[PDB]
Amino acid sequence: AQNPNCNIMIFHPTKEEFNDFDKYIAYMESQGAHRAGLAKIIPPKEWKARETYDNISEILIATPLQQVASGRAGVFTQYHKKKKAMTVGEYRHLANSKKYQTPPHQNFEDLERKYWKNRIYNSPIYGADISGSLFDENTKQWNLGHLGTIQDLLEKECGVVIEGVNTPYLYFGMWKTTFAWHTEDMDLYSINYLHLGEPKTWYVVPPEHGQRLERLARELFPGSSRGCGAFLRHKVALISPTVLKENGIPFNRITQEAGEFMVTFPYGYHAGFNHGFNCAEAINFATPRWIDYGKMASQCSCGEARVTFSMDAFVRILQPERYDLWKRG
Ligand SMILES: [NH3+]NC(=O)[C@H](NC(=O)CCCCc1ccccc1)c1nn[nH]n1
Ligand SMILES: [Cl-]
Ligand code: NI
Ligand SMILES: [Zn+2]
Repeated sequence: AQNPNCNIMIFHPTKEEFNDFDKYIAYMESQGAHRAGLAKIIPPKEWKARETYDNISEILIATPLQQVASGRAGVFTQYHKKKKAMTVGEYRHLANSKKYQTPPHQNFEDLERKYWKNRIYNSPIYGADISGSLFDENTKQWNLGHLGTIQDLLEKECGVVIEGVNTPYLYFGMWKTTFAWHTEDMDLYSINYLHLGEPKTWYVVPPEHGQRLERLARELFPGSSRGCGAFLRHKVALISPTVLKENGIPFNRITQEAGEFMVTFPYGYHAGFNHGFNCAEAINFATPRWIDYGKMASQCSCGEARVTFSMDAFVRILQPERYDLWKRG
């Protein structure tokens, strides 16, 4: 069996290997990459997403989110407080201001220590799930605005057309901005390109051990757990690597830098934080291997779910028994 220890694997495709997205995802899985839940892909030197990032300051962040934490340093939740709209130029200035700028640090490890020591005592501002793309039209390889849609994948695999579209999202980050433990909607894959700026550190649990994380989360957030059988779908809960290790949860970590892709795999729980001002782009996608995960994916019905885009048709076709009551929610 490939990658039995579920290590995060890093791939360096040639320009020839970078032409067929589906084929390369399949290749990575043939080497066991999905067992980790997360893989890094470094594009060939000949490739670029766009020519320059000099003209992005006028993008609007319509609803910046101030991430206020409650709890303890290693076990906390965050609430996303809506702020006034601002441009990316204004956001970048704010991220670099004395209140929000990255502190001095020796290396990624030192910054990671500072993050988990001090995160809860600050409330950074985050731009999330902004429909849009920064890939040049003329970028033909791994352009997250030109992948095959999930609706087309479901039709190809299962035979029925469904409504819906599948478009990419932009994310604007600063130091300590945080993404809570989650899998993707309907346990889809995701792919994330870091366009510009400072790194993003990721934590991931192997899909085969995902239920171990869920059990710990129920123990650590018992009120939330009584309110919803799938409360990690709310995307507000954080657990530190130290607490995961204390509780024997298998996980791995890796830092993504500008110009690098990360792929998350079906039912791979992940969480992480940004090191400083950056801009990323991401989209969910599917493969034939996703179908059985979509059939089994947990759903939140309590009204608290954070869902990036409409999964109704996926639930309707893949989970007909659930459809009705999931829809009541
Ligand atoms: N799949 N997505 C990810 O892995 C990361 N983004 C998120 O999870 C979005 C977190 C927003 C959650 C939220 C917002 C408002 C109210 C409640 C919860 C990401 N961040 N940067 N790149 N990816
Ligand atoms: Cl700090
Ligand atoms: Ni994600
Ligand atoms: Zn819920």
